Amino acid sequence: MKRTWQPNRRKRAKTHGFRARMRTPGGRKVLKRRRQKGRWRLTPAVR
Amino acid sequence: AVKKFKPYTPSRRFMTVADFSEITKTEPEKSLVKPLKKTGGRNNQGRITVRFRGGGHKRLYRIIDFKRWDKVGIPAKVAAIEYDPNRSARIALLHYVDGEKRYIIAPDGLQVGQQVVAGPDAPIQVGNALPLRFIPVGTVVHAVELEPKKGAKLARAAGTSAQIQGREGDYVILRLPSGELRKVHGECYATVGAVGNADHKNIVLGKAGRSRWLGRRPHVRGAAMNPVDHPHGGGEGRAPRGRPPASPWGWQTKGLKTRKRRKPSSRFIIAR
RNA sequence: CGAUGUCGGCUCGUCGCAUCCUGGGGCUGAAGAAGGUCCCAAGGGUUGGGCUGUUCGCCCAUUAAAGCGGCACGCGAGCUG
RNA sequence: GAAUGCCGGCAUGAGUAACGAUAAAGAGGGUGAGAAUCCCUCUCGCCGUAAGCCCAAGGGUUCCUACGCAAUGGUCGUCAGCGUAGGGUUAGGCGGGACCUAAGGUGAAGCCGAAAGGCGUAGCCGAAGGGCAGCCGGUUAAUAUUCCGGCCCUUCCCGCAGGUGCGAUGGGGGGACGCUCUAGGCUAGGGGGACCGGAGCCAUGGACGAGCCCGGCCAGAAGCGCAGGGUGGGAGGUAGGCAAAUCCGCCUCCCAACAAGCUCUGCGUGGUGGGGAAGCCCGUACGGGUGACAACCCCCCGAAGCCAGGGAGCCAAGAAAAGCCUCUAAGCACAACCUGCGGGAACCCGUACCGCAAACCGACACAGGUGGGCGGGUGCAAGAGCACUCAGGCGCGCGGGAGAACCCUCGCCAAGGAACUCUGCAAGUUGGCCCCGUAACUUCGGGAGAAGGGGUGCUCCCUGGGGUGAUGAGCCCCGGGGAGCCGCAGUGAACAGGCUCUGGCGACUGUUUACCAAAAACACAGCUCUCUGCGAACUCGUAAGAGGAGGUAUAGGGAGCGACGCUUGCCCGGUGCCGGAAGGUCAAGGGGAGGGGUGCAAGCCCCGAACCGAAGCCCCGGUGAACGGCGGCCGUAACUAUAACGGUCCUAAGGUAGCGAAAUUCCUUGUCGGGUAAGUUCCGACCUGCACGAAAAGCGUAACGACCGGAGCGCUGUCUCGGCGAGGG
RNA sequence: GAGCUAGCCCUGGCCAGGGUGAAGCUGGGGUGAGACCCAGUGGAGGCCCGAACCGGUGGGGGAUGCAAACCCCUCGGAUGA
RNA sequence: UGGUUCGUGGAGCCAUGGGGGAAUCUGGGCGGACCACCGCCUAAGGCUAAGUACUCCGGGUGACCGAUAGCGCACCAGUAC
RNA sequence: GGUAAAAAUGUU
RNA sequence: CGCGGGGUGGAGCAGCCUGGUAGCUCGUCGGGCUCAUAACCCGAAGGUCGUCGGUUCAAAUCCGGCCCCCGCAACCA
RNA sequence: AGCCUACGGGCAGGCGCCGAGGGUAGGGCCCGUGACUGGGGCGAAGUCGUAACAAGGUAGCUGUACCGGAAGGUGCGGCUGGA
RNA sequence: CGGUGAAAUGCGCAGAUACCGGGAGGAACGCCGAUGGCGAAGGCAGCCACCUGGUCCACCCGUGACGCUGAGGCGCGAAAGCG
Ligand SMILES: [Mg+2]
Ligand SMILES: [Mg+2]
Ligand SMILES: [Mg+2]
Ligand SMILES: [Mg+2]
Ligand SMILES: [Mg+2]
Ligand SMILES: [Mg+2]
Ligand SMILES: [Mg+2]
Ligand SMILES: [Mg+2]
Ligand SMILES: [Mg+2]
Ligand SMILES: [Mg+2]
Ligand SMILES: [Mg+2]
Ligand SMILES: [Mg+2]
Ligand SMILES: [Mg+2]
Ligand SMILES: [Mg+2]
Ligand SMILES: [Mg+2]
Ligand SMILES: [Mg+2]
Ligand SMILES: [Mg+2]
Ligand SMILES: [Mg+2]
Ligand SMILES: [Mg+2]
Ligand SMILES: [Mg+2]
Ligand SMILES: [Mg+2]
Ligand SMILES: [Mg+2]
Ligand SMILES: [Mg+2]
Ligand SMILES: [Mg+2]
Ligand SMILES: [Mg+2]
Ligand SMILES: [Mg+2]
Ligand SMILES: [Mg+2]
Ligand SMILES: [Mg+2]
Ligand SMILES: [Mg+2]
Ligand SMILES: [Mg+2]
Ligand SMILES: [Mg+2]
Ligand SMILES: [Mg+2]
Ligand SMILES: [Mg+2]
Ligand SMILES: [Mg+2]
Ligand SMILES: [Mg+2]
Ligand SMILES: [Mg+2]
Ligand SMILES: [Mg+2]
Ligand SMILES: [Mg+2]
Ligand SMILES: [Mg+2]
Ligand SMILES: [Mg+2]
Ligand SMILES: [Mg+2]
Ligand SMILES: [Mg+2]
Ligand SMILES: [Mg+2]
Ligand SMILES: [Mg+2]
Ligand SMILES: [Mg+2]
Ligand SMILES: [Mg+2]
Ligand SMILES: [Mg+2]
Ligand SMILES: [Mg+2]
Ligand SMILES: [Mg+2]
Ligand SMILES: [Mg+2]
Ligand SMILES: [Mg+2]
Ligand SMILES: [Mg+2]
Ligand SMILES: [Mg+2]
Ligand SMILES: [Mg+2]
Ligand SMILES: [Mg+2]
Ligand SMILES: [Mg+2]
Ligand SMILES: [Mg+2]
Ligand SMILES: [Mg+2]
Ligand SMILES: [Mg+2]
Ligand SMILES: [Mg+2]
Ligand SMILES: [Mg+2]
Ligand SMILES: [Mg+2]
Ligand SMILES: [Mg+2]
Ligand SMILES: [Mg+2]
Ligand SMILES: [Mg+2]
Ligand SMILES: [Mg+2]
Ligand SMILES: [Mg+2]
Ligand SMILES: [Mg+2]
Ligand SMILES: [Mg+2]
Ligand SMILES: [Mg+2]
Ligand SMILES: [Mg+2]
Ligand SMILES: [Mg+2]
Ligand SMILES: [Mg+2]
Ligand SMILES: [Mg+2]
Ligand SMILES: [Mg+2]
Ligand SMILES: [Mg+2]
Ligand SMILES: [Mg+2]
Ligand SMILES: [Mg+2]
Ligand SMILES: [Mg+2]
Ligand SMILES: [Mg+2]
Ligand SMILES: [Mg+2]
Ligand SMILES: [Mg+2]
Ligand SMILES: [Mg+2]
Ligand SMILES: [Mg+2]
Ligand SMILES: [Mg+2]
Ligand SMILES: [Mg+2]
Ligand SMILES: [Mg+2]
Ligand SMILES: [Mg+2]
Ligand SMILES: [Mg+2]
Ligand SMILES: [Mg+2]
Ligand SMILES: [Mg+2]
Ligand SMILES: [Mg+2]
Ligand SMILES: [Mg+2]
Ligand SMILES: [Mg+2]
Ligand SMILES: [Mg+2]
Ligand SMILES: [Mg+2]
Ligand SMILES: [Mg+2]
Ligand SMILES: [Mg+2]
Ligand SMILES: [Mg+2]
Ligand SMILES: [Mg+2]
Ligand SMILES: [Mg+2]
Ligand SMILES: [Mg+2]
Ligand SMILES: [Mg+2]
Ligand SMILES: [Mg+2]
Ligand SMILES: [Mg+2]
Ligand SMILES: [Mg+2]
Ligand SMILES: [Mg+2]
Ligand SMILES: [Mg+2]
Ligand SMILES: [Mg+2]
Ligand SMILES: [Mg+2]
Ligand SMILES: [Mg+2]
Ligand SMILES: [Mg+2]
Ligand SMILES: [Mg+2]
Ligand SMILES: [Mg+2]
Ligand SMILES: [Mg+2]
Ligand SMILES: [Mg+2]
Ligand SMILES: [Mg+2]
Ligand SMILES: [Mg+2]
Ligand SMILES: [Mg+2]
Ligand SMILES: [Mg+2]
Ligand SMILES: [Mg+2]
Ligand SMILES: [Mg+2]
Ligand SMILES: [Mg+2]
Ligand SMILES: [Mg+2]
Ligand SMILES: [Mg+2]
Ligand SMILES: [Mg+2]
Ligand SMILES: [Mg+2]
Ligand SMILES: [Mg+2]
Ligand SMILES: [Mg+2]
Ligand SMILES: [Mg+2]
Ligand SMILES: [Mg+2]
Ligand SMILES: [Mg+2]
Ligand SMILES: [Mg+2]
Ligand SMILES: [Mg+2]
Ligand SMILES: [Mg+2]
Ligand SMILES: [Mg+2]
Ligand SMILES: [Mg+2]
Ligand SMILES: [Mg+2]
Ligand SMILES: [Mg+2]
Ligand SMILES: [Mg+2]
Ligand SMILES: [Mg+2]
Ligand SMILES: [Mg+2]
Ligand SMILES: [Mg+2]
Ligand SMILES: [Mg+2]
Ligand SMILES: [Mg+2]
Ligand SMILES: [Mg+2]
Ligand SMILES: [Mg+2]
Ligand SMILES: [Mg+2]
Ligand SMILES: [Mg+2]
Ligand SMILES: [Mg+2]
Ligand SMILES: [Mg+2]
Ligand SMILES: [Mg+2]
Ligand SMILES: [Mg+2]
Ligand SMILES: [Mg+2]
Ligand SMILES: [Mg+2]
Ligand SMILES: [Mg+2]
Ligand SMILES: [Mg+2]
Ligand SMILES: [Mg+2]
Ligand SMILES: [Mg+2]
Ligand SMILES: [Mg+2]
Ligand SMILES: [Mg+2]
Ligand SMILES: [Mg+2]
Ligand SMILES: [Mg+2]
Ligand SMILES: [Mg+2]
Ligand SMILES: [Mg+2]
Ligand SMILES: [Mg+2]
Ligand SMILES: [Mg+2]
Ligand SMILES: [Mg+2]
Ligand SMILES: [Mg+2]
Ligand SMILES: [Mg+2]
Ligand SMILES: [Mg+2]
Ligand SMILES: [Mg+2]
Ligand SMILES: [Mg+2]
Ligand SMILES: [Mg+2]
Ligand SMILES: [Mg+2]
Ligand SMILES: [Mg+2]
Ligand SMILES: [Mg+2]
Ligand SMILES: [Mg+2]
Ligand SMILES: [Mg+2]
Ligand SMILES: [Mg+2]
Ligand SMILES: [Mg+2]
Ligand SMILES: [Mg+2]
Ligand SMILES: [Mg+2]
Ligand SMILES: [Mg+2]
Ligand SMILES: [Mg+2]
Ligand SMILES: [Mg+2]
Ligand SMILES: [Mg+2]
Ligand SMILES: [Mg+2]
Ligand SMILES: [Mg+2]
Ligand SMILES: [Mg+2]
Ligand SMILES: [Mg+2]
Ligand SMILES: [Mg+2]
Ligand SMILES: [Mg+2]
Ligand SMILES: [Mg+2]
Ligand SMILES: [Mg+2]
Ligand SMILES: [Mg+2]
Ligand SMILES: [Mg+2]
Ligand SMILES: [Mg+2]
Ligand SMILES: [Mg+2]
Ligand SMILES: [Mg+2]
Ligand SMILES: [Mg+2]
Ligand SMILES: [Mg+2]
Ligand SMILES: [Mg+2]
Ligand SMILES: [Mg+2]
Ligand SMILES: [Mg+2]
Ligand SMILES: [Mg+2]
Ligand SMILES: [Mg+2]
Ligand SMILES: [Mg+2]
Ligand SMILES: [Mg+2]
Ligand SMILES: [Mg+2]
Ligand SMILES: [Mg+2]
Ligand SMILES: [Mg+2]
Ligand SMILES: [Mg+2]
Ligand SMILES: [Mg+2]
Ligand SMILES: [Mg+2]
Ligand SMILES: [Mg+2]
Ligand SMILES: [Mg+2]
Repeated sequence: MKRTWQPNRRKRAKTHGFRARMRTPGGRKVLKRRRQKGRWRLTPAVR
Repeated sequence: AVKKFKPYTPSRRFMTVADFSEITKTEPEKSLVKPLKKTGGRNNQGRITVRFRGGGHKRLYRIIDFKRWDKVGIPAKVAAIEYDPNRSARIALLHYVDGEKRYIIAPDGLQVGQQVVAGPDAPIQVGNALPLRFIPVGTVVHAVELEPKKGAKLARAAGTSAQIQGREGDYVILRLPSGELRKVHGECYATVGAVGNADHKNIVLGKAGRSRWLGRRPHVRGAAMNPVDHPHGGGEGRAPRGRPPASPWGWQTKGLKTRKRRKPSSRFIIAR
């Protein structure tokens, strides 16, 4: 049947994108934890 | 002059449609100070507040002159009687001699091609607006303002009407459609006559879908729920309320009054 | 109880005898036929339906007879549910 | 040495199950170290409202070519969506952006919040919506509405030429709209042809024949032509469209009333440009030439698409802003704008490829899921159905043998027909169209496809309407009658209701436990109670704010009951709610009688009784479609039996109507009656209702149901009771 | 975290083909005028049959599956909630 | 009401949200209710090094480890997945 | 006259 | 078998807790009223308090044991 | 494919329509019967009450509606077969 | 206070009945008024206006036998009752 992952570039970049993280104080702490950990990708890779 | 249907399918033997003969030949609308975009929405910023709203047909908001002191002394010609989906009552297109076009909420007996005027002068003929201090005692009236210069806020559903019972100082006493006797200030305008489309009470929606056409989603009884959701819920089959009857939020719903007791408007109210 | 799946049916049986019938026998208030009761005997046989989930039971039509029980109230790594 | 311990390695099951739809394979010839699996050719099979083409999303090199087979491929592999390398995506006109707005997001002003932050008018963002200028062919191994060819357009900017008061984000018009059914005329698409153009072919008994086979097109400015959509023209007067208007609006007499006329599309026709089969010959995986100077014509069917903003009907009353036209404001009238021509300028992103799938979502080359358009022909009444088949694409990436049990998926059967069984579960029967014919009941619609029947193919003759053609031929759609022919059988294959009688529940269509429950549960129109006079009640939120509602008692919220019909009895004692400016009680506070602690005292500090003190509670009333409740023991009548009647006790009042062994009845398989040969089920009754009962409704009710129970007819491998055959294991 | 699912808001799209023939118009009849009755026209409907589409009733298969909900036959809705 | 050892305790002191509401040396706070005596401070404005805490970074040292250990990573690791 | 009220039963 | 309440004149009910004395209504009996009955009026009678025991000076009353009656309970697999 | 006497004929035979009747299916009318149930009538001298006839001790009757063991009671309007 | 043959329930010191003044609301129309009138019956009663029917008289003017009854049908039809 219909599974959970149905991709959308529009949905992925507006929900998990960098600018959506920097709006909220919660997403600003998300990137802070990812800078500190050493992640190569702070955000999901969207093209 | 309610339309009946034959029982050619079920839910048409009971189904009932209002009569549209008072609607003159004006099925589309006027514009530019006439329908705005109407925002459909069942809910506030976010969560649902009035449960069981949604769906329904798309509507455009016919913007109505509720404050008819704008054109005191300026007469009008009744050009049309139209359908308003936003209201139980009908609406009347007026062309002014001044040149404007507005809708007044259409009273009963108002015919097309009739002079109608607002103001203190304003003879007592159906559709004319006056202050309450100038209208004779005993005449039925509608579109009544509550406080002066604030807009018509009383007796504007279909077939409703308010009646003047007396005067007392700067205030007059109105018998509302609720039967409440209320002191309303004399400078409040009010349009004489009943509202009409009085057959709106006698409609039968016939089927479940006709309520969905009006935006009325189905209403779930609390007794058909679980006790997380409602006080009446729960119980192995069909409990009989188990408690004094209450809302989903706990407040009782059989007789419990909830008017704010210390309201400053209470010293203008005489009856129920 | 870090699992022994429970009634009833179906399929498949096997065993016990304190035997329903068939076989042999004593007594009879056994004339004969047909019974009663008891002893020997398990070699084989022990029907088809209506009702009910039923085991059982009660009916219908028969029959030489329509036997009782055990095997985790036999049998769900065989089935039904 | 153990922790169903952790990590890693290797055994066992085991050469066992499996190798992923039962659409299907066989041969020849190449290549090669190595071929069932790669290439080619012939034959066979499968899809064909797709298993074929074109888009969108997603995927991101998978595209093309060259060299290759370690691993990936459920086998092999010389192949590949795989490894190395190289090549490939060309735009003023397609899509998106230098255009607009919707929901929603954001948000100068402003309001709010311990902080973080939450709202919020204008604005801005926001798109498959509005707006907007390219059609047909040809080329590459791989791109084209992008490059090339022909024809045609759109913006700007600079020039001269001719017109006009020009002129804004401001005013107005327009943009601009539903659902359903539809008229006229075209187009797309399709069919036929004695006509036109063709390489060729007479096979096996016959045929040189209006023979067979193949093909008879596409785009195309201005200009006409045919359909069609939009719209009145003046004159004044004018307070409104938040400044101004000659515009719009509103009045008023004049002329039109029509599309006459202006425009604006669509479709033909059009200068000219392009394509062009079968078959044959070849050298490639893929194409190329000839056929051809190709012909390029006539009929008929015809849309759900076009003319579009068409028409009619209906209620549930059917987006916004910009572009566009017009109007005037500052300002400007050497400017500026409109029209025509000329030259110049025309940027950013995407363009490969897969795309109902081996490239997307499912860990897989997974029998799953995935939005829009084209989707041909013939026959079956119709059709996107069903069978076959064009174009096109495939034979599903293990095969070969055998012909056991057993399993799956099928086929058939003697005699019996439900004896099977929880149950006719399953499988059969019936099945489409036409024509007869059709019950109780009923809300007069229905029930109804009731039930039960008959006809159905083919040839010949005669004959009635239409549509396109001119009133005719032809081509097409519908009919009627008569005479015959063949077979076991004529919707001869495939697609295609078994029916009736009777109860239970729910009125009905609908909704639900995604993944064991689709129901009698939920919902539902409808009925009643109750709250709510508007800054409403209620809801979310600390607030602001917002929903309700841009609503106003015919409205909104809450609760129950659930169409409809006839009805919904008694109890306010207790609980709840409603109504009572008395009284009792009652907290902070007021009040100070009186007392205490210290001081040499003025004083300073503690407690502190009367009394005045709200809601709430107590008290008095009311209220059942508010929470709820609706009796016990005795005796009695011309035979028993029973008790209309009575006595007594208790309660706040003591179950009325209507139903009743019921979805409710323990004893119980109650007892009669019916169906049966036989009936713990079913139906009709009796009432001794353990333990019905009136809006947690009562009793009924036509129609309705993948609900539940009972019966009968038809039919059958369900069974007696099995047997044989098929295919995949 | 609402790219699954539940609801709603904005905006687009889809629903082959057959049946049944409500209102209303037109004409006739009727009346003092009506109601009303016939025809023809008309095409209404949480209408009927049935594909796409949305579902998931009964049975069989499947059960280390093709599949962590599948497949075949059968079945419900299919202009509307 | 909070803070202090202090949980209403005899509950001061220090801060406070609400109500009343002064004084400028004969002024005011405190010394654990309160009063008296004896004493200590001088509130309702602000700044102020040093000694103190920590280790992303550099160095030294180790009765610290030695690729299942030592950081998750000795190896292009916050990577592949 | 337009103008007021009293408690069972009895064989044929 | 469990828990709770009950048995009192002929019928139905009190009185039992807090031992000393048994009351109410209807009925029965006797007498009135009536022609006669019922209704009504005036009198009167009637109870081993289910039994068997023991507590006490003393038991309907308190305690136990049996016999009946009413109500509830009898669950999970 | 038979037989004939006068044969472009007849008989037998064959095909066909109607066809008594039988079969299947569905309606209509009527009769008998049926657990149980309703009310009617006559019966032995039964039980309960007093409705009506006298102002029958609430004038009576009546159509309708509701209620009650039962006659009946009451509401609305009517009647004189009462004052 | 109500109420009756008499009482009782009930209402009332929470300020009733009785009284005055004001306000709302519905239904029925005293006196006239009766053995009266009208109408086909049922039935019709304050007053005003509009719309409308039947009928009586006088004049003897016009038509000129047009008449009477009426199975059905159609319409009206107190009160109670139903939506
Ligand atoms: Mg989305
Ligand atoms: Mg505008
Ligand atoms: Mg918002
Ligand atoms: Mg938000
Ligand atoms: Mg509901
Ligand atoms: Mg539930
Ligand atoms: Mg929840
Ligand atoms: Mg709760
Ligand atoms: Mg229950
Ligand atoms: Mg409950
Ligand atoms: Mg165990
Ligand atoms: Mg253990
Ligand atoms: Mg074990
Ligand atoms: Mg023996
Ligand atoms: Mg023997
Ligand atoms: Mg013997
Ligand atoms: Mg013997
Ligand atoms: Mg003998
Ligand atoms: Mg059975
Ligand atoms: Mg047993
Ligand atoms: Mg045995
Ligand atoms: Mg046992
Ligand atoms: Mg067993
Ligand atoms: Mg099993
Ligand atoms: Mg078993
Ligand atoms: Mg076993
Ligand atoms: Mg075992
Ligand atoms: Mg079961
Ligand atoms: Mg089952
Ligand atoms: Mg170990
Ligand atoms: Mg291991
Ligand atoms: Mg091994
Ligand atoms: Mg082997
Ligand atoms: Mg092998
Ligand atoms: Mg093995
Ligand atoms: Mg094997
Ligand atoms: Mg195998
Ligand atoms: Mg495979
Ligand atoms: Mg395969
Ligand atoms: Mg070779
Ligand atoms: Mg095929
Ligand atoms: Mg896209
Ligand atoms: Mg893409
Ligand atoms: Mg991928
Ligand atoms: Mg690659
Ligand atoms: Mg190669
Ligand atoms: Mg390889
Ligand atoms: Mg290599
Ligand atoms: Mg391999
Ligand atoms: Mg090779
Ligand atoms: Mg490739
Ligand atoms: Mg490659
Ligand atoms: Mg630019
Ligand atoms: Mg630029
Ligand atoms: Mg844009
Ligand atoms: Mg933009
Ligand atoms: Mg914008
Ligand atoms: Mg906004
Ligand atoms: Mg801030
Ligand atoms: Mg915001
Ligand atoms: Mg767009
Ligand atoms: Mg667009
Ligand atoms: Mg474009
Ligand atoms: Mg390509
Ligand atoms: Mg091209
Ligand atoms: Mg070009
Ligand atoms: Mg101008
Ligand atoms: Mg504008
Ligand atoms: Mg064409
Ligand atoms: Mg054509
Ligand atoms: Mg030719
Ligand atoms: Mg030949
Ligand atoms: Mg052709
Ligand atoms: Mg004009
Ligand atoms: Mg102006
Ligand atoms: Mg015209
Ligand atoms: Mg052309
Ligand atoms: Mg042209
Ligand atoms: Mg060619
Ligand atoms: Mg070729
Ligand atoms: Mg139109
Ligand atoms: Mg607009
Ligand atoms: Mg704008
Ligand atoms: Mg325009
Ligand atoms: Mg491309
Ligand atoms: Mg492409
Ligand atoms: Mg597709
Ligand atoms: Mg998976
Ligand atoms: Mg694989
Ligand atoms: Mg995949
Ligand atoms: Mg993959
Ligand atoms: Mg495969
Ligand atoms: Mg797949
Ligand atoms: Mg799909
Ligand atoms: Mg087609
Ligand atoms: Mg076709
Ligand atoms: Mg066809
Ligand atoms: Mg044919
Ligand atoms: Mg067909
Ligand atoms: Mg199509
Ligand atoms: Mg098909
Ligand atoms: Mg092919
Ligand atoms: Mg055969
Ligand atoms: Mg057979
Ligand atoms: Mg046979
Ligand atoms: Mg048979
Ligand atoms: Mg049977
Ligand atoms: Mg059996
Ligand atoms: Mg059955
Ligand atoms: Mg079946
Ligand atoms: Mg058949
Ligand atoms: Mg029926
Ligand atoms: Mg019919
Ligand atoms: Mg039929
Ligand atoms: Mg039927
Ligand atoms: Mg034939
Ligand atoms: Mg044509
Ligand atoms: Mg013609
Ligand atoms: Mg035949
Ligand atoms: Mg068929
Ligand atoms: Mg049935
Ligand atoms: Mg039943
Ligand atoms: Mg239902
Ligand atoms: Mg489920
Ligand atoms: Mg689950
Ligand atoms: Mg299910
Ligand atoms: Mg269902
Ligand atoms: Mg109802
Ligand atoms: Mg909120
Ligand atoms: Mg709040
Ligand atoms: Mg608001
Ligand atoms: Mg609103
Ligand atoms: Mg309401
Ligand atoms: Mg409501
Ligand atoms: Mg219900
Ligand atoms: Mg009925
Ligand atoms: Mg009370
Ligand atoms: Mg009560
Ligand atoms: Mg109460
Ligand atoms: Mg109260
Ligand atoms: Mg005090
Ligand atoms: Mg005090
Ligand atoms: Mg004080
Ligand atoms: Mg108080
Ligand atoms: Mg009730
Ligand atoms: Mg007796
Ligand atoms: Mg009694
Ligand atoms: Mg009662
Ligand atoms: Mg029974
Ligand atoms: Mg029986
Ligand atoms: Mg029987
Ligand atoms: Mg029964
Ligand atoms: Mg019974
Ligand atoms: Mg019961
Ligand atoms: Mg019940
Ligand atoms: Mg009940
Ligand atoms: Mg109830
Ligand atoms: Mg119900
Ligand atoms: Mg019932
Ligand atoms: Mg019902
Ligand atoms: Mg029914
Ligand atoms: Mg169902
Ligand atoms: Mg349904
Ligand atoms: Mg049977
Ligand atoms: Mg079989
Ligand atoms: Mg076999
Ligand atoms: Mg086989
Ligand atoms: Mg969603
Ligand atoms: Mg489609
Ligand atoms: Mg249709
Ligand atoms: Mg018609
Ligand atoms: Mg239709
Ligand atoms: Mg339908
Ligand atoms: Mg249906
Ligand atoms: Mg259907
Ligand atoms: Mg789906
Ligand atoms: Mg579902
Ligand atoms: Mg299924
Ligand atoms: Mg299954
Ligand atoms: Mg499928
Ligand atoms: Mg069906
Ligand atoms: Mg503290
Ligand atoms: Mg403290
Ligand atoms: Mg403490
Ligand atoms: Mg303290
Ligand atoms: Mg303070
Ligand atoms: Mg201080
Ligand atoms: Mg202090
Ligand atoms: Mg101190
Ligand atoms: Mg101190
Ligand atoms: Mg001290
Ligand atoms: Mg100090
Ligand atoms: Mg200082
Ligand atoms: Mg420090
Ligand atoms: Mg370091
Ligand atoms: Mg490590
Ligand atoms: Mg090592
Ligand atoms: Mg590690
Ligand atoms: Mg008597
Ligand atoms: Mg007693
Ligand atoms: Mg007693
Ligand atoms: Mg006596
Ligand atoms: Mg006496
Ligand atoms: Mg349990
Ligand atoms: Mg339990
Ligand atoms: Mg249980
Ligand atoms: Mg002759
Ligand atoms: Mg009487
Ligand atoms: Mg009497
Ligand atoms: Mg009387
Ligand atoms: Mg009464
Ligand atoms: Mg009377
Ligand atoms: Mg008199
Ligand atoms: Mg004369
Ligand atoms: Mg009447
Ligand atoms: Mg009446
Ligand atoms: Mg009424």
